Amino acid sequence: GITEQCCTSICSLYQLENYCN
Amino acid sequence: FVNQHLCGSDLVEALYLVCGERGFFYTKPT
Repeated sequence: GITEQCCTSICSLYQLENYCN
Repeated sequence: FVNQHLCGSDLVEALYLVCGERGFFYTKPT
């Protein structure tokens, strides 16, 4: 669910990085 | 990096610099 949260507001590369493989 | 908007194409862009040649998730919510 990153599209239903990172596309409704702004996120942070800090966390944005936890979505990698 | 003082405000990043992610969504669709831009979603992978931000996840791109973080992931790099390692592949990201970019999974759909529903």
